[PDB]
Amino acid sequence: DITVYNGQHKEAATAVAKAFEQETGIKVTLNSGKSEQLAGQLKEEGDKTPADVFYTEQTATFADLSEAGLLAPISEQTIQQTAQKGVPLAPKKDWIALSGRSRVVVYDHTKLSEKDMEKSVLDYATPKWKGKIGYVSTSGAFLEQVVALSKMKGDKVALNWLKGLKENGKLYAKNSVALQAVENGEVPAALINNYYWYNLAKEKGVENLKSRLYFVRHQDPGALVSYSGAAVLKASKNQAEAQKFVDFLASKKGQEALVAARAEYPLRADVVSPFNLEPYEKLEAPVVSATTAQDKEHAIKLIEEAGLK
Repeated sequence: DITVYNGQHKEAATAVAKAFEQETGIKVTLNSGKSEQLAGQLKEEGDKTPADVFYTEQTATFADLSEAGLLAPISEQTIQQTAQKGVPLAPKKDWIALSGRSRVVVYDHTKLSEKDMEKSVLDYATPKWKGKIGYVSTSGAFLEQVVALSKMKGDKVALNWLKGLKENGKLYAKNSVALQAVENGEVPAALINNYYWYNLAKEKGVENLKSRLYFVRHQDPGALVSYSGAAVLKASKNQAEAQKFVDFLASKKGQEALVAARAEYPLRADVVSPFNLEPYEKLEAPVVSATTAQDKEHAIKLIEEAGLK
């Protein structure tokens, strides 16, 4: 039996855990919490941790653990299973990316069409969109978006974009509330993450939604994909089983379990999501370095500068 420090959505974690048991008979115990916290805890615990595996919604959390020397190597064959172009690879082969979540532009198709959409996420923060583009400043993925902007285009640009949002956009407290606002016709477009819409579409059927999604693509900063992944603790005293779970997560069957439970993009290229997501490769996601603590700190400041929050 193994213990998984889980920083991923409970349903996602539950679904893969169950499916693993069903296939192997090995029982999975989940310890759920926030990725950063768990990451902190693993460092503190060190060689004395109870965890065998760390399963997280953000692969960036692994850089630290890797450098601290806390992670075990994983099979190159397994790593290969999800190594599509643009997918981040652990330089030390001690973690693996499994699935992704994407920024998207959701819009009321009864009011806008694809011809009204912009070529870059940058263009939504302009006077053409005054009072017509919803955003969520307190969202974790918004912050990632800001990091990516600075990284890709510079702080000036990043800062200018936030400024444009303050002046022209409509602030919503949550992604779910922004999506509703679009659906209720309060605002015609919103910057959110893919999965909320896919969920709604499942629940209610596309035919009954006013909203549609628009993917910027072209390696635009607004085409940002955030990656989920896993790693085996070098302190694990249950290597074989722990490795087996990681291998399972990258297999067709583990990828199939995950996708049915959460609208994330599978990284294997032979798995089809039931939420009707497009293939990963069609997203044309930019390649951006992992976000660090300092990156986050830096983004918060820009946010602050712009009078946001």
